[PDB]
Amino acid sequence: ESKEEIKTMENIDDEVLLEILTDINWSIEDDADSMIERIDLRLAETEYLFNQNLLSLQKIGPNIRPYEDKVNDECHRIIPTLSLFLMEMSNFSNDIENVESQDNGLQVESANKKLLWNTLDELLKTVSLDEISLNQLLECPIREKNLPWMENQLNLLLKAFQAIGSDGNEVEYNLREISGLKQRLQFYEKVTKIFLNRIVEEMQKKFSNIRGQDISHDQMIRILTTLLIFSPLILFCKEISQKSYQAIVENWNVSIQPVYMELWTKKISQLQGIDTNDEKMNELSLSQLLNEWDTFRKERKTNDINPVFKNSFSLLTECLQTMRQECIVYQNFVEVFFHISSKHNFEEYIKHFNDPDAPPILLDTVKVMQSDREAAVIETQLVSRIFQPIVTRLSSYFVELVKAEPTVAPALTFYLENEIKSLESSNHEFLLSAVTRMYTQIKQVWSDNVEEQVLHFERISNATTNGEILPGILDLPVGLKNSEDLFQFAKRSMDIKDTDEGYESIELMNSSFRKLSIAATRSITDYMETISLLVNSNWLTEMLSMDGIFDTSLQNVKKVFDVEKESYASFLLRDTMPKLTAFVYGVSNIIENRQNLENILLAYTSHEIETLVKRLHTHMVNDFGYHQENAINNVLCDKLWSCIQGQTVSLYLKLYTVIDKHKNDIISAFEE
Amino acid sequence: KRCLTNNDFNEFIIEYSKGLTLRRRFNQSSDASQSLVIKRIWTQIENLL
Repeated sequence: ESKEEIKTMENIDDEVLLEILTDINWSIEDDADSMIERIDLRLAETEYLFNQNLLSLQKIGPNIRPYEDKVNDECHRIIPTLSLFLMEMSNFSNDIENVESQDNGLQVESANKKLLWNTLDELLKTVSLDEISLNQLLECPIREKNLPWMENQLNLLLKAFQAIGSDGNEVEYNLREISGLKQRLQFYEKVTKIFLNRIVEEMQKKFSNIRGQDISHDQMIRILTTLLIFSPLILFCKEISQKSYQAIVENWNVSIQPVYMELWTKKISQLQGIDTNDEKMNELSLSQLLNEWDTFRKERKTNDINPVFKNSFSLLTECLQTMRQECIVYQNFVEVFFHISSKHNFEEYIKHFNDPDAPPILLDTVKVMQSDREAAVIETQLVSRIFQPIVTRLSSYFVELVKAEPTVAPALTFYLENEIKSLESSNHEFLLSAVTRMYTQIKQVWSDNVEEQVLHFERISNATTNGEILPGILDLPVGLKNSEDLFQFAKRSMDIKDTDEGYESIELMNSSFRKLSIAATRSITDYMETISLLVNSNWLTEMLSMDGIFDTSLQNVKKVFDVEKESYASFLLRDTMPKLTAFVYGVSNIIENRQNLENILLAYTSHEIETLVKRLHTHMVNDFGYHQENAINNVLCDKLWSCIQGQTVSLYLKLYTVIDKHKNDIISAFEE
Repeated sequence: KRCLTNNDFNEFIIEYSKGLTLRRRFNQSSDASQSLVIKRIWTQIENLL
């Protein structure tokens, strides 16, 4: 109602999008502006941290640089000896010139090559003024064969710039007093017509480059067409006399970046295809640890279906199309002006040498460029909801972090945006799943313990079953988050450093924070949850923790110490002594690959809990008779009397349990 | 939040997108290329629909 200003490209939109891409501009927030203040103080301590990091410490690191650099001042200190040697030979020899030629001295009597000729020695200014070969040797041009507009009319426009059009006369000399009135005004009028000719050849030939979309993408017609533009930017007057030739290379390519930028924008964002639910592959990394090891592995390394390049394809494609936004935009370092340098009279050297690579190629410069925004934000924002990565994509996103060291392009800042695809790619690094492990070990304890409130007994009458899920089949994703960290993550590499590993400490929080998440499994430490606890830990610690790459070993023997301590508590009314402790207490987990009768799902032979409590209370507690039984067997006395032939001294030892709680002759000597 | 609240007052849509149609004409007296402000009046449009 109070219609506000014309928002035409203010101090924002120079990545103020990417500035506001800290978390979200999703409603809205001034709270998020405070969050920006927090990230600003984070950068303030990281940059004061860089400051005193580099202020004496890496200013001595700069003195460690002054080994090489003061060494350059040491060969350059021989250049002080070469400079005082040449300056001493020419100092004393030029003093000998001061006494030699100036014997009279009197330069109008002893050295009068220039005192006879105070202006007549500077008498080589006869090329004035205009304008024969400015438009005759270049119609628009006459060029493209190292021809008279390349070889001659260019250099005639260098004569239009050799003519210093504002240094006209100095009337005691008076070389171009009135000749400078229209020398480069007709040479820059006719070359203003050649300038508008190359401007219409820039919008025209660059609209043909907008038609040039050769092969994914590739603007190869803009490369051979860029060979038809190196002479326009070489063109040494100089070439942009009033920032115009570069405006034919940049302001003409302003909209003609957005033909290539719109091209990649609609182009790269169309490769979308995914799966739905992969509990089968977690039954292949649960079937891996079943037949392993203890067997031949299983896994292969098996799937890990993410190792098939659903998103790792772009790691060589949208890092290469990002390397069209960067490295073929570093072939727009063959089209910036080009590479304006170098021809020098005025198209002489680039009349011969007009063939750049340009990409990438080294690093010693200072420059700036554009045309990489939406390919970067497309590659990262495309890769966003990726919750399986970057666990298996550790060396992928860290190779992306360590991609571009040695170029002079902004592909390092892309690799830093691809470090942001490892680091500003947020806590995935997924230790909020530990917050899901304690928070879902408390707010989901109303379902697993709802069958297991009494778990290892039957006082509140519940079966010892809770489950290890999260991280049960996520322990299968330790072999699937670790198996594809050696093939898929290794096939995502690049220049310095980039895998070269070297990297993937993620992947060491698959030791560190996986033993922290597995310490929440130690906070999750029921006997199908002790059985599922050590079966899940050892379902990762059969192959993934010895290759010995984990840190949950003491978590596995800690929850397995709770499997000994709670499987002989679930069988604390059964074994007693070893009569249920070998095939009926630990083998309710070993053969599984209310707690009195509730070990009867696998119930490995012999003397299971369905007979250690019944066929020991059926004329077996004293003996088949009474002290002692005539049976040491392996069929039913193993529940009855071979148990008594395996717990013989445990009769009097078990009767000693009443001898501390509430002498020993008539029971411990003559027990019959 | 004003939208589902009352009517939105209607002024909390009417006057709110009037005095916001001020700055939605910040997003309309020129736009190039404020995809920020374009996203702003974009969600204003979708909410109004």
